[PDB]
Amino acid sequence: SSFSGKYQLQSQENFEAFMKAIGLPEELIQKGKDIKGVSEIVQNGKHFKFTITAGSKVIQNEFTVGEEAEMETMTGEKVKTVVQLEGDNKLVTTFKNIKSVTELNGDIITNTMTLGDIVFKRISKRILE
Amino acid sequence: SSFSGKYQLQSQENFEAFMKAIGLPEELIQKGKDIKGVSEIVQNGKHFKFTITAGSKVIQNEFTVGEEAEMETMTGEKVKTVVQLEGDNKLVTTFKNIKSVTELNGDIITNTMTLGDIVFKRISKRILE
Ligand SMILES: CCCCCCCCCCCCCCCC(=O)O
Ligand SMILES: CCCCCCCCCCCCCCCC(=O)O
Repeated sequence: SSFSGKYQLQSQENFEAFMKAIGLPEELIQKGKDIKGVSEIVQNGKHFKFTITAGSKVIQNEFTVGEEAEMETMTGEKVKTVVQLEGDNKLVTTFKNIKSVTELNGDIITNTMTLGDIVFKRISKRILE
Repeated sequence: SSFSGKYQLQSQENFEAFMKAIGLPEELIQKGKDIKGVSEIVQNGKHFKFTITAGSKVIQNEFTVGEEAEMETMTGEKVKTVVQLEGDNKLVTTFKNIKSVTELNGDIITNTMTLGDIVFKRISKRILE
């Protein structure tokens, strides 16, 4: 129903493989690969504010689903894309050659990003406040 | 007694002036000044693990009070210093020309970093799980 919350990374798969494929330096990959931080989502209807802890970087993006928005990626590149809400619990977008699916089930968010044959998956749990 | 917990930044003073003084790139100052992230402390006796969200960077440091430690600073430089316990609720250290005081008051942490005539203050609040 609502994505709002603070989410603690629990586990992830193919962080190093994904970050290498998009061109992150090995130095940043090694620094960030073991960080299990907290991301925050604030949802207000179709409007979302994301404060994402991804490795050693914090990225803060904002968008209304269905509207074109400029979003900062891991590389620092700002891409223009549209994020759609599928049902009430799935955010889906494409940018460059990446497909991204953010799915909320109960208190668990599963983020799946697909680049070629690499499936980068993050599983995070809502902090119960 | 224990610093352990996750803390969300509530307010801060003189971020830009302090970051300019230590030489952070202007582009990182502008993107980081408005981020209100979550920092995590894990304390085991005199041993501390810090996962700090500062602006758009995540910094992970470990140390034992009273022992010389190698710590990463906001610029990425590693410094060697000793962190002391003042009382039971203050961590105090000096490195280069900076004095840092981390004070725990119930659910509030206040971090004060003095560089010459600039006092960079951060106030954070424990996330109640
Ligand atoms: C699409 C713009 C953001 C690009 C950053 C990609 C790195 C992973 C993003 C996953 C965040 C999705 C929200 C769930 C919480 C989390 O996994 O931190
Ligand atoms: C000693 C240098 C550590 C890294 C420098 C980053 C600058 C901000 C450090 C403040 C962290 C103090 C921990 C309390 C929680 C917080 O304020 O995030």
